[PDB]
Amino acid sequence: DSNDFVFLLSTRAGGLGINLMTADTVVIFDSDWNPQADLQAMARAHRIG
DNA sequence: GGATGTATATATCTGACACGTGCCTGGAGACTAGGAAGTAATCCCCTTGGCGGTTAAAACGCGGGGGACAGCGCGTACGTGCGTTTAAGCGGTTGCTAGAGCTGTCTACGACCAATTGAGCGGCCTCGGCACCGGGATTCTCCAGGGCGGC
Repeated sequence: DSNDFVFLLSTRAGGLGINLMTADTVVIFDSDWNPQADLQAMARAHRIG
């Protein structure tokens, strides 16, 4: 029953344990030097199931 | 009618300008060597913007009492003024010596350059001491047998 539409992150925060199941689109506003940080950022929403 | 106040003219004093001279120090011209600017490479420290977790320091609030400050009294010690003394200030004597300045001579001492080598910096191997692991000696807790009591 969430009225939230957009969820903002700093890219390197939260660790690997953030579940962001309900979201669908990921906007990388600023790219990282390390591509694994952006891969983890995309995998916040691209989880199993 | 006599003497006093005031204006203009002339001689003298004094700071400033220019002339003269020495001399010595700064400027002009030429040559040379090296100090510093520039270049390339390598490596380590600093910058900016973040994240995560610990934790002790910082912040905030509140009660209370110690200390800052104000007021008052008092007595003493310092200011003030005057008369007296005294020593500072100035001018002066009289010689000798210290010291600045200048000139002159010379000699020992320090700059400079080439060759050498031995003391300073870095790494490597070893010892002194501290620590990890295995074995022997000493002391503590426990399980079972013997004897006694009850129905």
